[PDB]
Amino acid sequence: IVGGQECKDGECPWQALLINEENEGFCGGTILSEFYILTAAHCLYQAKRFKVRVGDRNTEQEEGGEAVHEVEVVIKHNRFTKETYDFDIAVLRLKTPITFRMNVAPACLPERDWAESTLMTQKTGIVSGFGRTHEKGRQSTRLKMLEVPYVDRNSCKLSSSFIITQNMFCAGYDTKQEDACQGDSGGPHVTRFKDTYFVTGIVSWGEGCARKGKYGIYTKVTAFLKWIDRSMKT
Amino acid sequence: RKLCSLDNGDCDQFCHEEQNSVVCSCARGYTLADNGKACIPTGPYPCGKQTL
Ligand SMILES: CC(C)N1CCC(NC(=O)c2cc3ccccc3n2CC(=O)Nc2ccc(Cl)cc2)CC1
Ligand SMILES: [Ca+2]
Repeated sequence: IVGGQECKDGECPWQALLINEENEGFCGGTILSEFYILTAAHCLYQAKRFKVRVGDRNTEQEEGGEAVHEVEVVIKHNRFTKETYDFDIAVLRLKTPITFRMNVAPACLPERDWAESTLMTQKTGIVSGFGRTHEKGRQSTRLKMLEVPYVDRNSCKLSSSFIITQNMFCAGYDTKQEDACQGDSGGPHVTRFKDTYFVTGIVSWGEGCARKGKYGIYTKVTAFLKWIDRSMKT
Repeated sequence: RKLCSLDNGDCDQFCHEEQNSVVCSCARGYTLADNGKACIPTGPYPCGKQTL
């Protein structure tokens, strides 16, 4: 997260952290239910074996509300491709359920049609993670959140040197040095509506971080809702 | 702006137009309130809420 503010006690309970064998956070996650985590498809290649930590805001000082969970099942969208990063989405089934508490709560899943004409038509969404605070910088030890505006679909594509498929959408700023970054991938992108937060995107990728004329690219969650329910059902 | 196009059909959450009439519904963990508009959390820690 380049810029933004740190998630204050309670502000980002649906955040989830994917850690490797060395307890180093390498990707983000979104709590969907006591058993299911949502994350970027490409994050699965970042480490051979990983667990999921929840209820953490400071990676170096136990807030006593943290909790590690072993991943039991990994459901990667079969159409994912490291070539264009299309279908960058995957669900995780946890061996043990999540015990909701102060900084551990699920983010709601909306209905496609409503989400598209109301949530995605809002002015801004929220993105958060333990990612880098600068492009060449290092991982953050403090959980962060950034308010990123929705970027017009046209401008979006015109600014991307890479292709922007129908499963992605731009967000962030044209020049303002605020944007998600490495480590935030697979992280949450939620839109707020009447004091209720709805999942609306997965942190996917981007050309650099906060680079002028470049936006942040998120997986269009409303395009995999039917797929996300099937995966959870079984 | 008509129906759901107008202030979300006054729904707390999901709003869908069915026969020139509004119809509200809530995400898993909520139940439609009496007014068929608001959404009441079913148990503790309902989805989409900051534990502030
Ligand atoms: C196949 C093609 C599409 N390709 C996919 C991978 C993508 N690379 C990155 O993505 C990327 C790698 C990387 C490593 C260190 C620092 C930043 C990095 N970014 C940038 C980064 O991670 N930035 C960033 C910003 C906003 C959001 Cl939402 C998510 C990520 C480059 C394009
Ligand atoms: Ca901690």
